Amino acid sequence: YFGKLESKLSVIRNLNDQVLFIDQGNRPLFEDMTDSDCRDNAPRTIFIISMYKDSQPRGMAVTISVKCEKISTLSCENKIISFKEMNPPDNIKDTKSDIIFFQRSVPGHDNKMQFESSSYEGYFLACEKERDLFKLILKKEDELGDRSIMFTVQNE
Amino acid sequence: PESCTSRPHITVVEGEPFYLKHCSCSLAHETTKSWYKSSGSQEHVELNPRSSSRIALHDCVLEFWPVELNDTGSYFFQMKNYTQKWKLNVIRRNKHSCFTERQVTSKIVEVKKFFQITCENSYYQTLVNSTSLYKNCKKLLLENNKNPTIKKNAEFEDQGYYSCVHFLHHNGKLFNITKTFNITIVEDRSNIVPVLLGPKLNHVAVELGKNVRLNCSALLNEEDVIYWMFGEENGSDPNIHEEKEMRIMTPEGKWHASKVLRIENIGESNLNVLYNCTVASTGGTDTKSFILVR
Ligand SMILES: *[C@@H]1O[C@H](CO)[C@@H](O[C@@H]2O[C@H](CO)[C@@H](O[C@@H]3O[C@H](CO[C@H]4O[C@H](CO[C@H]5O[C@H](CO)[C@@H](O)[C@H](O)[C@@H]5O)[C@@H](O)[C@H](O)[C@@H]4O)[C@@H](O)[C@H](O[C@H]4O[C@H](CO)[C@@H](O)[C@H](O)[C@@H]4O)[C@@H]3O)[C@H](O)[C@H]2NC(C)=O)[C@H](O)[C@H]1NC(C)=O
Ligand SMILES: *[C@@H]1O[C@H](CO)[C@@H](O[C@@H]2O[C@H](CO)[C@@H](O[C@@H]3O[C@H](CO)[C@@H](O)[C@H](O)[C@@H]3O)[C@H](O)[C@H]2NC(C)=O)[C@H](O)[C@H]1NC(C)=O
Ligand SMILES: *[C@@H]1O[C@H](CO[C@@H]2O[C@@H](C)[C@@H](O)[C@@H](O)[C@@H]2O)[C@@H](O[C@@H]2O[C@H](CO)[C@@H](O)[C@H](O)[C@H]2NC(C)=O)[C@H](O)[C@H]1NC(C)=O
Ligand SMILES: *[C@@H]1O[C@H](CO[C@@H]2O[C@@H](C)[C@@H](O)[C@@H](O)[C@@H]2O)[C@@H](O[C@@H]2O[C@H](CO)[C@@H](O)[C@H](O)[C@H]2NC(C)=O)[C@H](O)[C@H]1NC(C)=O
Ligand SMILES: *[C@@H]1O[C@H](CO)[C@@H](O[C@@H]2O[C@H](CO)[C@@H](O)[C@H](O)[C@H]2NC(C)=O)[C@H](O)[C@H]1NC(C)=O
Ligand SMILES: *[C@@H]1O[C@H](CO)[C@@H](O)[C@H](O)[C@H]1NC(C)=O
Ligand SMILES: *[C@@H]1O[C@H](CO)[C@@H](O)[C@H](O)[C@H]1NC(C)=O
Repeated sequence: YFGKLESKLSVIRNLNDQVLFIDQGNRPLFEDMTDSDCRDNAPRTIFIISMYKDSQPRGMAVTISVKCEKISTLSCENKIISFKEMNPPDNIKDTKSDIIFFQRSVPGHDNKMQFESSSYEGYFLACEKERDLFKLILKKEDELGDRSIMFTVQNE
Repeated sequence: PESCTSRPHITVVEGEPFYLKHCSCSLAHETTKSWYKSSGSQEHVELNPRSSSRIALHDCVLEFWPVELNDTGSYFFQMKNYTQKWKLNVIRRNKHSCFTERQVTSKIVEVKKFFQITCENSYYQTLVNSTSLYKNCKKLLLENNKNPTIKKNAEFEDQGYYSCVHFLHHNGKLFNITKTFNITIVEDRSNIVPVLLGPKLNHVAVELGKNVRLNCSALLNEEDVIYWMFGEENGSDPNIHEEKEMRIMTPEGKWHASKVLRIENIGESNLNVLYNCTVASTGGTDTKSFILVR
């Protein structure tokens, strides 16, 4: 069981300081952005991280959301990353969820953050270069020390 | 080799060589590609090889040599059915500084932690004659002219504006690409593992019909949560109330957090039931349980 606690505004960045944003096609992407660029592209660059209480605690249970013409929530349904048109729910009556992720700092680096899927164990939110784009994808951990599954969240 | 400009809004400084690359370069291999500009309600115009002596149209990129204030506007690219839009905002150059303040990328680094600045420009490196690194418009002497690099453990004195200036040539004319980093050195956040104060299993003697305030306290970090689990899956006992959190900062800058679960009108339904209090963090979680007994 998950119960919505509180939400915060955050700027998610990969370990290359590339700002995560939802583009015109509602795809989550990563791009180098000057402070001005990050602001001028807001709200596409501003994410609502919502904390949840967990029935069986296993790290900080959160939902990543974005507020454009409509509020969309990040989902990893079928191991495929998408932004479902919905608000973070008040309640979740399951121990696993396509929208719940476990935010965990990396051991020794309290600023480097990883997001484990509650539905697909050992599957993490990651930045992958696909063609001339940096895409937000779901990836299995693989080799320990993987910097692609590590992020930084900047709060206001 | 260079990534496409996928973001919708772009901010550039006047007099700097600028480009915007579309996100279908492999596609640009199958004469059926066009670039357009729309000035303040001008309802677009098709750009051509010599529309402007500064604008160079290529299959994947639209080069500006250099970009100037009159270039501010909406740009649209069309290849068969692929379409891409950019809102270009050319800002005025601070001719009194070595960089415009409105074109900085801020970075906060914790004191004594690794700190590195590297000057690189993948796109124009073929035309780059020299590249210099300045700290608050004072040229630093780092042997490298190609990629001046600072690699050290951060100190409060390292705070400052680091500008990478890439000097290059295009048909005799000299230009530069300045990129500034606003570094801010802060004290070590030194996060702790959240710890719930008191024993893991607590038995609290109560009497039916009366009320009870189950106190839960922890030592945690500013961004950590403390909450109670008392069976809210399809509505909890209406007599159970989770009180407002209380926090007192420790001298070490950490927090003493308190959350009280108030069980009013105690009944048999509250007895021999585990009421859990958890502390949750990016650094770990910890739960303690309370049992109500006669
Ligand atoms: C990357 O490239 C950009 C260009 O793409 C470089 O930008 C140049 O930066 C310098 C400063 O770093 C600027 O110079 C300053 O201009 C200030 C204001 O200038 C005004 O008056 C000018 C008057 O006319 C002058 O130029 C014409 C030729 O155009 C001459 O014929 C004439 O005799 C004059 O000399 C105007 O033209 C201009 O538009 C402005 O309205 C000045 O306040 C400033 O003064 C410094 O130097 C003084 C001595 O000359 C000194 O006493 C002062 O204390 C002070 O230090 C300085 O001249 C350039 O204007 C600017 N050019 C552009 C196109 O933006 C950038 O430098 C480069 N990066 C690096 C690191 O090289
Ligand atoms: C949780 O902590 C609170 C304190 O924050 C404890 O409450 C305190 O409970 C005692 C009795 O158990 C109260 O003291 C005495 O009781 C009478 C009752 O009529 C009261 O009026 C007098 O103050 C008297 O000294 C005390 O007032 C009360 N304080 C508060 C703020 O309610 C509570 O017992 C702790 N819970 C557990 C499970 O230990
Ligand atoms: C309060 O906690 C007990 C104990 O739960 C254990 O510790 C938790 C922190 C978490 O990690 C649980 O998964 C652990 O089981 C809860 O009781 C357990 O409930 C689960 C699921 O209903 C069940 O599989 C276990 O057998 C139960 N264990 C015991 C000792 O009863 C209890 O449900 C929690 N109370 C509330 C109000 O949610
Ligand atoms: C930087 O470039 C110069 C040459 O630039 C010329 O002058 C500019 C103003 C512009 O008109 C450019 O298109 C010109 O090409 C390099 O200088 C030459 O270098 C050789 C050795 O490699 C030397 O023997 C010559 O005397 C130089 N020639 C001239 C005309 O200056 C210089 O090496 C370049 N710097 C670096 C570090 O690459
Ligand atoms: C350089 O970075 C610092 C830190 O991010 C910026 O300082 C902040 O400025 C705002 C107002 O603009 C204040 O409300 C904050 O309290 C400041 N923070 C600190 C830690 O001082 C600074 O503005 C940045 N400079 C530029 C030119 O962007
Ligand atoms: C654009 O502005 C520059 C000066 O900043 C000028 O030299 C150029 O001719 C202008 N071009 C057009 C088409 O307005
Ligand atoms: C372009 O057309 C192809 C089919 O020919 C289609 O699969 C593709 O999705 C289209 N691209 C866009 C951006 O609509």
